[PDB]
Amino acid sequence: YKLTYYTPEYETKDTDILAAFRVTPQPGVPPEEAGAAVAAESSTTVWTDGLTSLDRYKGRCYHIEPVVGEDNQYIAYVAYPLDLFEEGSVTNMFTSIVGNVFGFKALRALRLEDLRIPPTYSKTFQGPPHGIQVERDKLNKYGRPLLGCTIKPKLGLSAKNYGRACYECLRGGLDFTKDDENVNSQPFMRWRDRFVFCAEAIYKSQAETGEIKGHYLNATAGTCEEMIKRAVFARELGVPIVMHDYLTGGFTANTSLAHYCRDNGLLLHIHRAMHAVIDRQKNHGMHFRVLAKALRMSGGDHIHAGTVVEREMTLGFVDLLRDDFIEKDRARGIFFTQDWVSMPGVIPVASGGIHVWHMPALTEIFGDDSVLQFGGGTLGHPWGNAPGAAANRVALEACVQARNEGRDLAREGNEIIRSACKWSPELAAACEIW
Amino acid sequence: KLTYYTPEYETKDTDILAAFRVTPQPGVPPEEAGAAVAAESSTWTDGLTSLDRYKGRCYHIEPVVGEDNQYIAYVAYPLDLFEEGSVTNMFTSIVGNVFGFKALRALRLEDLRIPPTYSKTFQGPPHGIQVERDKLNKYGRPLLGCTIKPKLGLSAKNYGRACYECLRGGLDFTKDDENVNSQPFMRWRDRFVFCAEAIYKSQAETGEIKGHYLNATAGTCEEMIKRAVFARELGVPIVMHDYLTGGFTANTSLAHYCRDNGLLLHIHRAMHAVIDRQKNHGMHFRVLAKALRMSGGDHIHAGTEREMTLGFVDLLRDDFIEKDRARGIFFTQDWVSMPGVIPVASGGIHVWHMPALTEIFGDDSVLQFGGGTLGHPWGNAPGAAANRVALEACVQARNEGRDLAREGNEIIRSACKWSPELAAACEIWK
Amino acid sequence: YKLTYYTPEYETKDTDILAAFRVTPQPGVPPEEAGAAVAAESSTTVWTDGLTSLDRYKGRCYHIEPVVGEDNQYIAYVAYPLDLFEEGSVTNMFTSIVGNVFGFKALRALRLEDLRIPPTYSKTFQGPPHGIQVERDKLNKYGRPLLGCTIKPKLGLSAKNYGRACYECLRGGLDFTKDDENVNSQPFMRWRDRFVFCAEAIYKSQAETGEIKGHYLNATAGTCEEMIKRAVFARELGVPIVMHDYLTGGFTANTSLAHYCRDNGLLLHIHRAMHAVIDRQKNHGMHFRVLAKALRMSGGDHIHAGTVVEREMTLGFVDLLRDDFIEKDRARGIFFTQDWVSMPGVIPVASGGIHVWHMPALTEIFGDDSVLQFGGGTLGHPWGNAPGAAANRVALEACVQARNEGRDLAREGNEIIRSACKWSPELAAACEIW
Amino acid sequence: DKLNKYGRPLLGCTIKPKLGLSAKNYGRACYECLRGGLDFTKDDENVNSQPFMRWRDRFVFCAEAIYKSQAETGEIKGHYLNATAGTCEEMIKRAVFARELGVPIVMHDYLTGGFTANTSLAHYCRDNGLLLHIHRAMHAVIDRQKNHGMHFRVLAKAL
Amino acid sequence: MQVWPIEGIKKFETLSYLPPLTVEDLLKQIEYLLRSKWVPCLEFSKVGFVYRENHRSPGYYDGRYWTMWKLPMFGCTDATQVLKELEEAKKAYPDAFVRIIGFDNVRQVQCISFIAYKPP
Ligand SMILES: NC(=O)C1=CN([C@@H]2O[C@H](COP(=O)(O)OP(=O)(O)OC[C@H]3O[C@@H](n4cnc5c(N)ncnc54)[C@H](OP(=O)(O)O)[C@@H]3O)[C@@H](O)[C@H]2O)C=CC1
Ligand SMILES: NC(=O)C1=CN([C@@H]2O[C@H](COP(=O)(O)OP(=O)(O)OC[C@H]3O[C@@H](n4cnc5c(N)ncnc54)[C@H](OP(=O)(O)O)[C@@H]3O)[C@@H](O)[C@H]2O)C=CC1
Ligand SMILES: NC(=O)C1=CN([C@@H]2O[C@H](COP(=O)(O)OP(=O)(O)OC[C@H]3O[C@@H](n4cnc5c(N)ncnc54)[C@H](OP(=O)(O)O)[C@@H]3O)[C@@H](O)[C@H]2O)C=CC1
Ligand SMILES: [Mg+2]
Ligand SMILES: [Mg+2]
Ligand SMILES: [Mg+2]
Ligand SMILES: [Mg+2]
Repeated sequence: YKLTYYTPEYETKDTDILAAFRVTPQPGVPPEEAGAAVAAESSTTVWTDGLTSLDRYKGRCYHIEPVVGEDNQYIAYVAYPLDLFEEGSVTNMFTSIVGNVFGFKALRALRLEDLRIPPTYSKTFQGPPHGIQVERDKLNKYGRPLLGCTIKPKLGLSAKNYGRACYECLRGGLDFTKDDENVNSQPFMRWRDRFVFCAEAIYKSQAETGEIKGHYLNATAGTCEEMIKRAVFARELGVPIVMHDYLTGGFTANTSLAHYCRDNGLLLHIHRAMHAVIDRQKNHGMHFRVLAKALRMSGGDHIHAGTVVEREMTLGFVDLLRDDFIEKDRARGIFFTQDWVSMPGVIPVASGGIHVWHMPALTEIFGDDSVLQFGGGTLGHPWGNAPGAAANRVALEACVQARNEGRDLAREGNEIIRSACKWSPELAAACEIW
Repeated sequence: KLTYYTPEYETKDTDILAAFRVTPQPGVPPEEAGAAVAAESSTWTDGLTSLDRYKGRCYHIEPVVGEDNQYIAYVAYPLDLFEEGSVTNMFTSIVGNVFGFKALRALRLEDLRIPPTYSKTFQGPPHGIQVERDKLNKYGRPLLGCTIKPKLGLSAKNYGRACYECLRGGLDFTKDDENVNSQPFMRWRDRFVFCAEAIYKSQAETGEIKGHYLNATAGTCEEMIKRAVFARELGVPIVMHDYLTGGFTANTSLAHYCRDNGLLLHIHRAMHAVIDRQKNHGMHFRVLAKALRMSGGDHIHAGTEREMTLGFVDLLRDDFIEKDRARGIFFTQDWVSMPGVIPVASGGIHVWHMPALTEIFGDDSVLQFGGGTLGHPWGNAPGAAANRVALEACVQARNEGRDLAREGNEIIRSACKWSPELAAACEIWK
Repeated sequence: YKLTYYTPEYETKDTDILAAFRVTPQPGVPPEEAGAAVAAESSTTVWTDGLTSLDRYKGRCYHIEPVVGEDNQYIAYVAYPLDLFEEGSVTNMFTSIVGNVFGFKALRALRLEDLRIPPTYSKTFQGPPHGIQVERDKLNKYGRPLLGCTIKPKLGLSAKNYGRACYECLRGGLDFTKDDENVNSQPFMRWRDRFVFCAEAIYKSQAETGEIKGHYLNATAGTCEEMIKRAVFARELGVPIVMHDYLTGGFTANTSLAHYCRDNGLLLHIHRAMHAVIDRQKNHGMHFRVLAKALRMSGGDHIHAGTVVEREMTLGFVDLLRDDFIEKDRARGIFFTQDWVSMPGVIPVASGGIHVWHMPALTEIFGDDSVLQFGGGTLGHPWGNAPGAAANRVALEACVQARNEGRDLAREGNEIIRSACKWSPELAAACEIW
Repeated sequence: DKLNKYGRPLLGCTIKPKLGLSAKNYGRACYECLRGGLDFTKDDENVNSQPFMRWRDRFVFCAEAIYKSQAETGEIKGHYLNATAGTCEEMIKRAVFARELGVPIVMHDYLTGGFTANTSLAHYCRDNGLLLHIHRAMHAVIDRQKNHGMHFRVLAKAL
Repeated sequence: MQVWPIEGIKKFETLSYLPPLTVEDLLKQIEYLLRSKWVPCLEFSKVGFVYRENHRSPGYYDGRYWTMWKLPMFGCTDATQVLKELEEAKKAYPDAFVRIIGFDNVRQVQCISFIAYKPP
């Protein structure tokens, strides 16, 4: 029934989990009907229904409106009761909300845009093993975005040659180096060997520079036993941070890892491999912000957030990832006011074709609480990894200094970089190739 | 007042609220006393944070009708001050320091508003009222139990013998006295063994599921769990713990073990009167009751004034309880589906009290008869039968529409006509 | 029956546990009757009574006398047989003695004032993990009260900023810093992070001063599994002392922690949060001395004992906590001669609005075997924590030196402090604000 | 070979007084004796764990003494830490902590503790590289009289 | 506002926060021990502070024990006798720290320890 499930006068409860769906009904399906279907098919005739009160377990579409997106498209708001969800289980939340409704015939397409996670539910999750503040304090780093570099080539390098690249990058000024998402354990490089050599690299660069260093050691594995075995050895090595591909590994496994990291003081870097399979298309799937909120709940200290070179949408989920209270702002993809009631924030990681000239914009857009992850941006420096890292570290600090003085990074970006090239041969050499 | 007295503060849905009955010292204005209660129970280094964000605050003060120099001060504590899932920390944070403040002659915590956001961080009852009824397959009547007497002095075997006779006669449970843990005269493992034989012997005989609250209360957490573990091995349905003397940290661990192993948990409130007796100082039982529901328990002794009891009984059993000063409910309490706890009535009760007990508590309760069973002139089985008959006679009468409050005695007298067991009991307990 | 339970000619056995109750009978209840009721209701007609000998399990009131306290008040002495109690269980002792009698209708009010713990029962308890002597030897500290400071503000500080305060206080001269009783693990500061930073602070201050330092790391938790998990990490960090709120956490949990500390060489600082709920009123409850004896039995190396600015009552339970043999002295709240048969003593901790000017009195009243815990007394120093700690350490030693020379601290206190201000700018600055 | 000592009888001293000394004062005596030239110091047979001196505290202070004297003299030192206990669980618990401390030798009163327990301890010491000093407390109860009992040589072969 | 020094003011527990004691003040502390019926004893070391080299488990520290100067002065009734030993120690080991400790046969324990000399 449209009005069993379509309740336009329903007032959401502070304990409801709310969802904003972008719905594309099939021809001949009224919006009210589509909305009701979305709610009904993602929630609740058989005699057993008489042994309880279905009304207290049904999801309900309390609002639907034509959207400006495209052809016969609408945003439907659905409210789900708190009791439907298993405490601390992102897996069950996803299963309950997006487990079945996307295949409904009456819908040509469907995409989950946002979720309002009430305090009564979020409080049942540990959340980030540490969070932005704790991480800065643990690593003793303040006043600037963090810097990192992904080791290349992806596969093919020996564990030792891999560590060599790590050391050179780190000693040059980067805070972190990182295992590619595909690097777990393979014939050309078994994981334990990589952990050993990367540990030597981490400590060599730290002793040389005097600054705390780290390398996101990928613990992503085929099984939970293997995943933990890798985290355990990193723990033995005393390194500060490990890594996991939460989507390919899965939420059940990620949550377990997040708990291990909390119990052992390990920072957890989260890569979002395979997200585009789900969040690329505007008409169907789940927008990344939903996957981002899910990660903050399941647990992660860093999370890849994409590149900056749409901006407003990125800034939108960045706030959803770092802030305690985010006000409704559909212009930035925020369909619901979100209150995290003190759950720690996650540091967003920007990566993808970024180089020294992008430093002003990146610093400007993300602010200090971010990680700027380079690739060839550092490994492609004509003088090698150490000079490349130095060029990026110098470029970044030049931007920070200028911003702190009140200069406009968005307008004076190029001059700030050009000016820094005067006293930094490394930066100058980088600005000549890019 | 101070930074602490904010009479127009609008409480947040995540705040933990407290209602304190404060008795100021001579010369201490109610406003100052209230602010003090809030300040003393909460808050150059202050410059590294926000004191307002972590301060407890008295948002309302009112006098106590009919009382001299007594007021109710309401205080709101931010959610961030409390460790999730820890009743121990909630008690430490709210009542850990303020009761000794010199500016106050006396202080009593009357109620606590537990916000859903905080209660959702607690497992709560291992099973709860509904699950227990389905597990034991018992419906439509208060449950019946008996505490084995004499308290101490019996051998493990003689103890079990009494268990068997009580259970075979119609009682659902028999129990270890709160002081019965493990002692020279009767070590716990021996008692568990014989009580287990008794439980199964009576169950096979009657056809109804039986249980004996095996006390796991101990000196250390290691001993407590060891006892629960053997009860688990024995396959029995229920164990017990004295949550106040054992403590919340221990009780919570036991509640978790019970949930993980399908064991019902009977909670005794030994020592509660040391804290909840006096109206001027301490903590009202309803606070200790909410604390137990949060920490974890399937049963909890609630005693045998009337309106106040009905008040915390609802707080223990229901999902949503609206504020009601007449019943001592200072705050509307929403448990957001956390299971309820079965209240246990005990203390000098016998067959003639069945009508009133049934009428006041209703079906979801346990009526515990000590001497009211063991005192029967014909023994434990006949004594249990008399109580079971008396109770069912009341249930039948109530179900037919009769007024237990006005026809109680007449209902019992009629039952004595066909129940020789009940007749004998009534002759002794008048 | 009055004379089944009221036995005025009964001679106590060396194995009985004796209790002194302050009883306030309801109007119309004779003292003999009240006393008998107290004994009967806190101990032992049904046919089963014939299967044993109730006389050997009944508690008995062997003496009752009108007390000078107030209106119709009496002190009733009750004797309980050794066999009623489970060995090594403070929980069972409390349950057996104060578990039921306080709610008896015939009594308007009731308060347990003291308990005579026979050697046959106390010998079944481990007691303090270490005790006064062992602690002094372990920390290599002799001839003076120990000094500590509770970190403020209570809540709101980050784990790192918290550790910063620890280090500054410790490096200035204090032996310990401490977690507030409310500080366990919360959104603003998770426990493991606090342990990490406080450990860095402990070792930094120790290396700088050359004196052994410590910080009472609070292990109080919601469950025994969490409580032990915290003790275990402190053990890994190799720090000397942890902390527990024995009353809010409970005796079953405290005893387990005390055993862990003994098995792992950890000192155990005990906070008495919530004690005033029970021991404030003279007419009803349990006097702190009972809670103190209980802690010594369950296990603790330090225990908060209140402030000194009634004195005789405080001194009374201080002896009950530290000495091996304490003679009956009702003027100091000691209703029974207490013999601990070599169970180690517990160091009493004085805290609460104390500052430099109170040093003479505190040293005088408590003697060397105590811990003087400051708050703003050190954190409120105009020059900061380190100078504040130095002022307190100087003030204390000045008092010790003067006392050792035979001077009267009670009469020459102010002069001793004023004299020390001459060579200690830090102390001078402290004496100007307080 | 383990202690790098050759060409002479080894030397040791039993700490006195037997009972009454604090764990620290006990260790103090250990250090002074060892630094003077003795290879070992030792817990009296009666010294296990008591009110005046609990075992773990003694192990801690004697370990400090062992290492202080060794660093000062340059020669390997040891102290027979008595693991004799009321139960096998306690006996092993003491051996385990000595193992953690990295000291070279522990001690057991094989006759009062018993052969079943001694054999278990001997196995633990082998598995963990600990030397085992054996005291023969109570032997005279059995081997004193020529007419009845068991001569010590039998008790010796047994050990 | 003065900043508490980070170096040069290492400590030796009780009394080390007071200015250097004079011979008279030192005598008074010794007399305190004698009047209290405690046995004075001197200890010396070239290393004056605690450290952790052999273990880092709870309660374990190196550098707590120092070396005994001769033996505890049992039956001492003249404080100046202690001063004499202190002077001999200083002469034999001028580059060593020397502290005075006290023992009680009643409490059966060490109950005193204060620095008496520090090398230049
Ligand atoms: N010397 C040469 O030959 C040159 C080399 N390069 C340079 O080499 C460097 C390579 O590193 P960089 O690109 O920074 O980072 P990486 O290659 O390490 O990629 C990091 C992230 O970029 C995103 N990404 C990159 N490739 C794609 C793709 N095919 N489709 C979707 N997303 C993509 C992904 O983001 P997410 O996980 O968020 O989806 C990925 O996680 C750059 O500086 C590039 O300009 C290019 C030109 C010249
Ligand atoms: N700068 C400023 O604004 C000023 C600050 N303050 C100062 O700040 C410092 C705070 O530290 P301090 O008071 O020493 O110790 P804490 O606040 O750390 O308290 C330690 C103990 O004092 C007792 N206590 C304190 N408050 C109360 C209360 N409300 N009711 C009952 N008992 C209480 C409790 O003892 P137990 O656990 O034994 O019951 C508590 O455990 C003091 O020196 C105080 O004078 C005050 C005036 C000025
Ligand atoms: N044959 C005879 O000699 C007779 C025997 N008795 C009878 O024997 C039976 C004894 O069992 P019953 O009393 O039912 O229950 P129990 O003795 O098993 O007590 C159960 C609860 O009653 C409360 N209680 C009982 N005594 C007191 C006390 N002294 N002060 C405070 N609270 C008290 C406590 O409640 P909480 O834990 O909630 O505080 C206790 O947990 C009764 O039926 C009684 O009438 C009495 C007269 C005659
Ligand atoms: Mg990659
Ligand atoms: Mg009972
Ligand atoms: Mg405090
Ligand atoms: Mg010997």
